[PDB]
Amino acid sequence: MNINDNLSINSPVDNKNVVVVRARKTDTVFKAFKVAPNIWVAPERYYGESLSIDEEYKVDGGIYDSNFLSQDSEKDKFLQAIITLLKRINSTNAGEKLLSLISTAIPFPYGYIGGGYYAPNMITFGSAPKSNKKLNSLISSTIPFPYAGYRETNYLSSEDNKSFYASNIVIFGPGANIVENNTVFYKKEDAENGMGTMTEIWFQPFLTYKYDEFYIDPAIELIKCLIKSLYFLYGIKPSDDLVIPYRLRSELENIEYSQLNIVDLLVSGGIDPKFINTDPYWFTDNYFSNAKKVFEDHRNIYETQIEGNNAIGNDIKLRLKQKFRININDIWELNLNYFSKEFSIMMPDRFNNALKHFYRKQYYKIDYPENYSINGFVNGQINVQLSLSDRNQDIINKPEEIINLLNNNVSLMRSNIYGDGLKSTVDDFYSNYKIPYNRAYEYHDSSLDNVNIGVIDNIPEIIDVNPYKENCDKFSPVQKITSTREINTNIPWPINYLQAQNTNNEKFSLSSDFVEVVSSKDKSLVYSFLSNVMFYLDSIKDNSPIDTDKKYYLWLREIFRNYSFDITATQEINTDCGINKVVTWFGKALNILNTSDSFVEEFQNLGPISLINKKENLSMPIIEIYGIPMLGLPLNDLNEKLFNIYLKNILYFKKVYFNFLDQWWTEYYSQYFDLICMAKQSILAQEKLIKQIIQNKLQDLFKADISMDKLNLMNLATEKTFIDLSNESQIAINNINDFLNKSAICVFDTNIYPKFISFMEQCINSVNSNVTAFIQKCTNITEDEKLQLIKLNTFMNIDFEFFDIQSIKDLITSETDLIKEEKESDYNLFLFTLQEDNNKVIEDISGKNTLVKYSDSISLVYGVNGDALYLKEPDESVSFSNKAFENGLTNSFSICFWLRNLGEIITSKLIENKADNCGWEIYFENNGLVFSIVDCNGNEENIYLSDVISKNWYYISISIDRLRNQLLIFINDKLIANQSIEQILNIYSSNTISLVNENNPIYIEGLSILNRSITSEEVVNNYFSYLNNSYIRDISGERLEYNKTYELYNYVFPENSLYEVTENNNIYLSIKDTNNLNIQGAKFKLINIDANKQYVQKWDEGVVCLLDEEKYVDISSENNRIQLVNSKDTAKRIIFNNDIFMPNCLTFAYNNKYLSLSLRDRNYNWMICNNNDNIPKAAHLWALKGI
Amino acid sequence: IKLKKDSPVGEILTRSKYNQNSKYINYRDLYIGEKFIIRRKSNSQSIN
Repeated sequence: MNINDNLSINSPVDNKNVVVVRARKTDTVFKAFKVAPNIWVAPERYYGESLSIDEEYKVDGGIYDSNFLSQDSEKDKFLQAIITLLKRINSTNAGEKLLSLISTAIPFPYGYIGGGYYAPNMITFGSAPKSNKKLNSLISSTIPFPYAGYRETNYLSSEDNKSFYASNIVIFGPGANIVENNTVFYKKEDAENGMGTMTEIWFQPFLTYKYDEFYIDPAIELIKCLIKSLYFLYGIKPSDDLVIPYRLRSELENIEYSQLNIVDLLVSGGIDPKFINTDPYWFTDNYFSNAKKVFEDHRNIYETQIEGNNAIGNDIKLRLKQKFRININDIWELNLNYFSKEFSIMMPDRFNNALKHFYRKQYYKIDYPENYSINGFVNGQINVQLSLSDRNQDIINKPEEIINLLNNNVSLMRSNIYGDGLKSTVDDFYSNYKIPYNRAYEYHDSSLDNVNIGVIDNIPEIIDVNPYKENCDKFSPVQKITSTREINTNIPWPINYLQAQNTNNEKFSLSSDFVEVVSSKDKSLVYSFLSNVMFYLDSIKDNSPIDTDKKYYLWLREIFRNYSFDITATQEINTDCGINKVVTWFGKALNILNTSDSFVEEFQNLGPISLINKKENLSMPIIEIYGIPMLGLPLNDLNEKLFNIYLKNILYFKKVYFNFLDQWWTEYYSQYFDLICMAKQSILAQEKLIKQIIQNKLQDLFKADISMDKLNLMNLATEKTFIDLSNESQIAINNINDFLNKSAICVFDTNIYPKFISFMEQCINSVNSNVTAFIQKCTNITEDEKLQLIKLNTFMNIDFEFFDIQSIKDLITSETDLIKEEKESDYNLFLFTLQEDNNKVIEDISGKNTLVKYSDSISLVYGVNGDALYLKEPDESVSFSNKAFENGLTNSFSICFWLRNLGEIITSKLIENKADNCGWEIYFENNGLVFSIVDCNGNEENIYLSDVISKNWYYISISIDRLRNQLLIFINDKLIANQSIEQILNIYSSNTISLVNENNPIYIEGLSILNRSITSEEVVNNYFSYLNNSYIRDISGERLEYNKTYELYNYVFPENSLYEVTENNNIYLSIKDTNNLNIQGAKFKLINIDANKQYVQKWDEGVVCLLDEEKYVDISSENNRIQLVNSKDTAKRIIFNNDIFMPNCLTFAYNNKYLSLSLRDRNYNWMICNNNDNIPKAAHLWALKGI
Repeated sequence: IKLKKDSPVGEILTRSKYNQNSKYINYRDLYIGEKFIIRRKSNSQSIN
């Protein structure tokens, strides 16, 4: 497949790629551009729907405008947009496969004019001229008379009704409603009877909307439209009456359901299909059987008749082959989830067909060669800068319900609740649906595999089209009127509180009294649950007006801290399904259990069921458990039959369980999702109010005696604080998401499962009674055998117990959640170095793509765990650039790396982020490090971290937490500094962290910058796990290597080096006495069996060699000490190991007996192979120092 | 993986499954493919 990108609205009509065809059999014509085999684009609006609809017929949430796509410039932009979307889809393998299948899935052609797909007639032409002896009348050529006479139905007819162009898909523009993608068939009868039909798509590529924290890629909408069109192309279209219960309309006062067609469920993806496409199937209709049978019939018709016909073209014969290569289950098991996973596109995952009721959409304009591209949205799906469309003011709003909060009969507040827009049924589907027994009683990501891109591309295009006279029927637009009820209530609804949290003024004030807020004549009070922020604002009320920059910085920091403390308030309680972090303010916003006391107290005393306002919606499905059919049989045959009946009944029980799960999802989880959406709206409203308050304060402070540069500092700090507030709001949003998801799972566990257990116990009683009656009616078996058989075929409770909390947690997590989890990183910079082969690479692998600039003089060594930067050449520099490195007034971060200085003691800069005055830095000084942080007000904090000497590894971890006004500094696994930085203010600095050497060879490893603060436990865990790499180290922290001069130290005496002692004609080594400290220590080497090995490792056998006669270690079995011999063969092969919590120390073992230091003995301490416990366990740890 | 008859490169083959007599039980065979062994490099550790 190759999209024709060389077309434009100004291209001439050449009757091959640009045509002017007639719309169905009406009086209107339209231009069409072929962009792929049997794929066309019509850049104008749709013709069936009138562009000027009556106001009484406009649908809710639809932008109606009868001027879109009227000028040639807009038409060309639309054409280029469709080309770009098609090319983006074609880039991925799955998209290419889908496009190839669309192109090759022509509707099944009809037979000959007389009926049939077998061989045609014959005709003889061209009699040879008469010869001198022979008449030659029969010397002619025989040709098939109606060659390629199969009358295809997929064609567009020209304006003269004389030229016909084969086509499967026509991509029009939007109809009357601008934001409404639609997929309409050409002929209903040919679309529902397995033949196939042409498809037309209304697409709007210029307007998108934002969901959660991302924008919807229009490519996924086009993919959904194409998948739905595949249903029409194959002719597998169920009747419009085949619907499923989608959502329970909890906002209404009556028990009503909103239902969705099975096609939309099967195409839209998300989580809803997971509750119907279950193994075994609980929902089955005759539609699937009929579709499979008709598809098999058509495949047989092709294989036996339309395949061997040598008088039809390979333009059809070979596309029909490829179309019938795949199965129907491939189409049915093809939804948006697969394309979302293969494209890494985040999409709405719960009730995506009813998003109109849950929240109001804001539309963003897309300029295609500015924002979209061949690779999708520019700068990802989240960080793309899209301007809000000016058409948002034209969105027609027709509420389904109007809630009037009557006071005492004056309306205080009037709120609107919108509808899903689907078909509403008042009859309970579950109570009138019977789970089949003899149907779908079997079966206890890979669907587009039978599609070959090359084979499809090798098919010649259809040139000659034999028309079928009646291939279109008509177009009748669906005009509907939306009704609106009014409900008067005295108790406020959550929507009333949500509306009250919104104001249009710019001089408001927060208030905790909802009644006062709604009864305020001045409309200057706005409801808010931020008790901390309100308390702080009341505390600072009637004080000195803010005029200085320090005062404003303090005010902003306090506001941010109070907001973060308020929106992230949770309490951990113990619920039946584990531990739940209940959101404390959830009672105030969205008034629920807001009677008195605390929300958590009422939530604990009550259940999770009390959160939703429509409980007890279950209904027992119609159960048809047929009894066992009484012909005589032997023991084995009867046992096999009863086993089969047992398995069938177990599968039926699982089907009923799945039906109850779907009931829970439709009736119960919908309300919890509604609560999640309202809570998200509340969080966003409070964030907007806080941001507006901050903006008001900043703009009122712009009329003050503050220099311009300080004002730009204020603006940058306020932008950074806005980003931080957004981060805190996201934290609160996912907190409430987890809380309410766990609440819904708990409500299923503790409110629906017991009812299912009761119902199935009642049913199992009857099932067992029938089984016993059948087994007693038979008389071809013994009595003991009959008793054993009846005891074997029994149904205990455990038979129909299928609850699995992990199987429901993993069932309501979508591919979007997995994408968010994979893309969630807590690192602003995670440096990674890879030597490769003669090509070193240093880059950030945190996913934030920091710009790393380094000189070629740097090297890569193996420092601790992996490669590490080595700066030996003087005056070197490595720069890391990222916007988030600019810091600001309120943002927590942490630096974490490994450092090794090979120098010897002047102050040399090591790490800098100082923009002129403000910033932070780390630099050597004296015999240690210094961490200095300075703000843009003169306040300084210089901390001297001592005991940092050269030729030693150090794990530096500095954390700045501005929610606690805390500065923590850890060296290795020990907290060194714990300071308060409440006096530190805005530290806005450059966007480049610089690492220098300043005439000092340094090893730097694993330089990392996080976007949060770290705890002591996490620092200790990271330090101890980083060193757990099966390498034995020396006292310097570097890797221990064989064949190197080493000095020996004991852990108990970290300064005495073992020295040789001669006594009784025997040479040992021992601790130096206190009176002899100038004696030089002994020189050691480690020898391994294989000389190729250079570095020591855990569990390594070796020999210690002492450096004139080349002594070797031996163990004397007289005093159980050690001694030195002059024979390598007489040495002892000892095992080297180390303890995880003592990294730079190692142990020597000899048949599971560590070598340690003995007790004092006339000013001596020999190494001995201990077996007694009177020697401390820390005395067998040794250290080797590079000498 | 299975060793190719001609090329010195292991080819990738789809695992078998269980379709003998029962539809209630499904799995894939694991004892298929080439039998791999692991041997030491330098014989420097303890023999025990």
